[PDB]
Amino acid sequence: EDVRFMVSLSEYGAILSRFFEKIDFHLPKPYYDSSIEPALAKYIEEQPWSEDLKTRAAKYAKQAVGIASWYPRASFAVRFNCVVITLLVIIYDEDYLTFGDAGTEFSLRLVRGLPQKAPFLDSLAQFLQNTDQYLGPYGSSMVIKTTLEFVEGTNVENDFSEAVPPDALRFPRYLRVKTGFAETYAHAIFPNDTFPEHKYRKLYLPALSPLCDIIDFTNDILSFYKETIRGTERINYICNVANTTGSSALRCLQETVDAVESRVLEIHRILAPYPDLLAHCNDYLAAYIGWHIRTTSRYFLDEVRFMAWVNVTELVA
Amino acid sequence: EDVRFMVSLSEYGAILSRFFEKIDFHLPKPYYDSSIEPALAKYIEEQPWSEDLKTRAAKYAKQAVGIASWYPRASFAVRFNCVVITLLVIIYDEDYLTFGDAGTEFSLRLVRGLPQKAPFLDSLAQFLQNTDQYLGPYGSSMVIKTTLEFVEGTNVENDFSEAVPPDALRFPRYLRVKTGFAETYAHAIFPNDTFPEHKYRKLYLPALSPLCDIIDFTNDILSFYKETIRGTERINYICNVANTTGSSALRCLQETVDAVESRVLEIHRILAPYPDLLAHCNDYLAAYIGWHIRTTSRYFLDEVRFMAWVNVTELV
Amino acid sequence: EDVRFMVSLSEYGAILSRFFEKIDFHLPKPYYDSSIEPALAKYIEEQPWSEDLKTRAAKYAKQAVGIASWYPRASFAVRFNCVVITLLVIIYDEDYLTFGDAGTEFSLRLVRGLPQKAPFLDSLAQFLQNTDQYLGPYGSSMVIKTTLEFVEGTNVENDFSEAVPPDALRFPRYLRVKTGFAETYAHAIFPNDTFPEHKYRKLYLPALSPLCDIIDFTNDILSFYKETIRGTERINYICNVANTTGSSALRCLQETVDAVESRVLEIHRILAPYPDLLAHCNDYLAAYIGWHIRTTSRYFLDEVRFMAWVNVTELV
Amino acid sequence: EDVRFMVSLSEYGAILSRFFEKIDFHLPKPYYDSSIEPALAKYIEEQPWSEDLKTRAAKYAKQAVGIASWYPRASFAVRFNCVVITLLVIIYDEDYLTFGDAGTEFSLRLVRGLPQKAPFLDSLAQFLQNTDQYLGPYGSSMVIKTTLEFVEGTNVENDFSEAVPPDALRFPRYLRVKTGFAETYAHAIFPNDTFPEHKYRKLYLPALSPLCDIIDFTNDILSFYKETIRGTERINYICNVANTTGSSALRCLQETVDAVESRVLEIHRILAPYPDLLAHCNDYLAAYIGWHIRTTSRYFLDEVRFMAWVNVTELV
Ligand SMILES: [Mg+2]
Ligand SMILES: [Mg+2]
Ligand SMILES: [Mg+2]
Ligand SMILES: [Mg+2]
Ligand SMILES: [Mg+2]
Ligand SMILES: [Mg+2]
Ligand SMILES: [Mg+2]
Ligand SMILES: [Mg+2]
Ligand SMILES: [Mg+2]
Ligand SMILES: [Mg+2]
Ligand SMILES: [Mg+2]
Ligand SMILES: [Mg+2]
Repeated sequence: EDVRFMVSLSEYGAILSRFFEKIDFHLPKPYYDSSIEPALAKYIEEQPWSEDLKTRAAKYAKQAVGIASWYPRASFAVRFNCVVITLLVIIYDEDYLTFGDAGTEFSLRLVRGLPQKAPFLDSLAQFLQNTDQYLGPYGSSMVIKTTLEFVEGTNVENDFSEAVPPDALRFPRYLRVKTGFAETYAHAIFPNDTFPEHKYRKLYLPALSPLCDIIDFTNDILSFYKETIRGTERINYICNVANTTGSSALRCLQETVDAVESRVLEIHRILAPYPDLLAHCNDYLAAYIGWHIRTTSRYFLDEVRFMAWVNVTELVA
Repeated sequence: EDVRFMVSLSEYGAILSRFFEKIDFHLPKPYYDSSIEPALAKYIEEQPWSEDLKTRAAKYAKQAVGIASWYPRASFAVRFNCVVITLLVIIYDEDYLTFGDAGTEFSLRLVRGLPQKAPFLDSLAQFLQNTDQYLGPYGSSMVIKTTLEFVEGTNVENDFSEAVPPDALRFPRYLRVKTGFAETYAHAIFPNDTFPEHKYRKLYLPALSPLCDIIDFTNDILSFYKETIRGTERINYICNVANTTGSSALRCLQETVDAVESRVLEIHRILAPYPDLLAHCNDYLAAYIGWHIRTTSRYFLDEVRFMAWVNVTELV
Repeated sequence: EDVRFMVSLSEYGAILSRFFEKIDFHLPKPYYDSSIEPALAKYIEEQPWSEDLKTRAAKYAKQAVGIASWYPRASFAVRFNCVVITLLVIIYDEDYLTFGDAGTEFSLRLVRGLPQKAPFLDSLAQFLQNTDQYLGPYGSSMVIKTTLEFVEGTNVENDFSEAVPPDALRFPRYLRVKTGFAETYAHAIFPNDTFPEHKYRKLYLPALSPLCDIIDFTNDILSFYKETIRGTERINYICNVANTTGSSALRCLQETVDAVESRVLEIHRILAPYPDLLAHCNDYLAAYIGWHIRTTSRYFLDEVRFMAWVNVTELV
Repeated sequence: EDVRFMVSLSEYGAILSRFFEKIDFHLPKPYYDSSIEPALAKYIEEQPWSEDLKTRAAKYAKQAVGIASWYPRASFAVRFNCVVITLLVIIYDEDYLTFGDAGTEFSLRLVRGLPQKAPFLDSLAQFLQNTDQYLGPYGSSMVIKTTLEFVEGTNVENDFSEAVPPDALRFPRYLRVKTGFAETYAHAIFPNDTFPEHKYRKLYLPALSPLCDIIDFTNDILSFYKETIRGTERINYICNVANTTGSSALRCLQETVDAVESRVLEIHRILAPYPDLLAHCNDYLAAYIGWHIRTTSRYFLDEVRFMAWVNVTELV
């Protein structure tokens, strides 16, 4: 424990409270697709995984099925593929160690057309090979490269413990880009069936970078509780920025909240003349925040109890 | 044309002079390896390409051979593979139009273990498969992802021609990350044989983002002449930053000079306690600037007059 | 009451016997899927419906789950989607009254993208939006149009009491087309996964009209006991044909039986060269008859005494 | 060409002669409202369509303006809305290929609230969402479902060419129901402002079935020349009935003529006690036949010049 890291429940809750109204977050209404859960169950059934891998897989799939809420106006292919790749990613940012060295040569075996060192890796590679079901060419390439980046980032995510982060460096953002896997979902925000890349890609591409900034910086705002205060992840993006800039993690959370603010501002600017484009990501962002809050089984935001400052729905002298 | 986009030869030379003196650029002594050029000629013969693709390949190989200079202290594997991927990437950034719809389905075809839509893409993918010859797993993966990004970025480079950059956006850096291909050479800076990822990856990785910034931004400083003043590229990083921030192109050029300045400062900061790594990338950056100056064929820096540093040993 | 309309249990049982012997109806074996019932239970659980509609939905779900047997060769998506739309349609054909007037402005709110005046209609519209899970584009269009027809027909089903159906007209078939909802189940016999429209639309489309005639007429035949003999529905297709053609109800029943006979024959003719398509609707029709019989909850066929046939009877 | 399909001009003229005298058709007096054509021109100006989609729109609107004659005693809302939907329907029935695959996902996008794949499709969706200007709830639902049927029918219509209407089947009527789009005009025969559904629907709904029969079959009779004799369409309803029953198209024309005869007689029967409705649909039928004759730019019914006997005129 070091004082330049820890943030109290009251302070973290206050940062969340300001962050929500800074972007005017209203919790979106519940979303229930009856097809997603049995479809993903059938998917897990079809895979040639070992036991304790499917047993854990169902446990993680209960979380994964909520990703379909992120794309309410998208076709079934978009939502189900997003849920499937969400399940595959959750199996990694949780259980990447149960495969050992298998992930280190995923990039080599993927380009060489060879079966992977682990079965789950072959499942992931086959999803990368079928990305064209719901995406365009550029989107498929980005999903492949973002999966490569995510696998290698999670492999080397923990290598910088003992405050390896030297000091003056831009490296926390580089590491967070590698570990984020944000671009995969950023491209599914504008699916190729609703918005074909042919016309709409030049419209939504200038907004993609702030979209991925928003995506990455929110598993760093909303999961900062689950991994740093409640856990021990001292290598997450907030802790890296703190270890390199000297600032406390509390200050870094305020910085990141204001960052998501500014990114949202410029997102509204870019997609303003294209109301349906903007509406798609406006649905996506609220569903993202919602799924982060509701999934207490992974992010534990319910345990954050602090003081209130009752507004009494009034302000009288 | 528009006067807002034009930077005179005087101005561009002044920017090059102050850029070189800000980072203390001594023009390095020339690098010669007798093995690189015949090896690359052998490679082009070995490639089952069409004619006029083997011929322009020789024309580009003249430019591509010199990149072994960027990695002096590295094995023949590092320098030769760098030269090979350079010939491939030069061919693409010049003549990606010649392949039609071949490049757009490269990515998926690569992950499915399929033959490519064009033979040149097959050669590129085969380079991606033998990056382990001189790199570790992390480096190989980064090369693969940066190659995918470069192919798609060059394909979608000129889509934004019709003053598409809306206005308030981080997009220019996002596009330059794709078109820049920087991470490949950045990983080649610290080879797996000399500094294996087993002990040195945690040492050099926190310096890759500034190194990629330096690499991306220098072909935007030194190649700004070949593509914007002499040429017509209005969709490069400088033009996009100017098109989105409203600033003049000259302003953004001096901004990027200061950017590479600060990145070099933090590179020296990061790699101070490991002198061998710092020397490796210092060699790389000096040779990179040198290669841009020498290659008047591609960058035309003989037509602009500018200053470097000298220490009363030009007589050597 | 009226003597022209009453059909004795002897008469109705005899008509059922001859109807099943005309089309060679073996009583099908039971179909069990463990997944369908709790899945529909969870579906009802997550609905934003009220109580006394969730409880009524639970009561109807026992009847609704049987529709999965109509598609025994189909994937789970087809079967369960059919079960859910069946649950909604069963809710409506009985308790359409309990939603006031929300059905009258259902179509406008659906096309306008407005949330419905009732939440049950919201669930129904969401099913209309996710028809793509198991159907092509033509099938989805047909399901939407058929749902609109069914809702408006059920809302105007009983507007023609007091023997409104005037004298001489083709109206009964038109109204039974509206209230039949048959096209939704017809397009589910050949789903998009097993027989994509891509190749099979031109093969099974000329067979939908007789299939929908069978579906429409067999509720009228096998529920005529539950709605007219044991009940009071005097505006169903049989009673309308009676009130308009002057023939007795007992006449119209066997007219309809001969009609389904002639439809089944031409269904066999059209689908002869495609044994896969043929077997699918063979299974559908057998299970449809079986569900009508076994659902004594709503059709009460256990009270009449009629005859199928079998030869190897013991089985299991 | 095949002998089973071609009708000689004398034969077709005789068929049309007997058809006209069977239904007692006196060509109605010319109709004109100065408001309509400039209003539709303003509407086409309002549309966000491309050029040559607006250049063709002016050409088709000249055909489409005459539809206001079909509803003389109706308000301007009914007449102008029918004219607008007629213009959209003509545009799609002629140039559905020009929109690519936009129509195939018209229904889903319509119920998901998403914008259409073509601007014209969004214009059509707006008409569907505002059908309540001149109709009741049932009429709006019928128009929406009939438009979905029309779009998918026009898509899949020619998919049954090359003689694949198998052999034994009810399919030609099933396809002509979808391609006909007849219900949209049939409901406008009894508009909601003059005859609200609040009272009159139980009076006129039994007459809708033969009215749609009349619309489909009358167009099939009067357009048979322009599409099968003069043109090339071998997938219209007449050719389909011929290809399934084995009859000649010459035969099927007379079959359909007598069918229209019967439907007209039963229409006169249904609306006998309600003369207000009977006069309205009489107006519609006269105007519909007349408009088929007048619009020689589309149906070319002036070109049927054929020998005929000469009678004598009495009352001397
Ligand atoms: Mg983690
Ligand atoms: Mg991670
Ligand atoms: Mg995290
Ligand atoms: Mg270039
Ligand atoms: Mg480039
Ligand atoms: Mg350049
Ligand atoms: Mg009923
Ligand atoms: Mg009903
Ligand atoms: Mg019934
Ligand atoms: Mg047509
Ligand atoms: Mg036509
Ligand atoms: Mg016609």
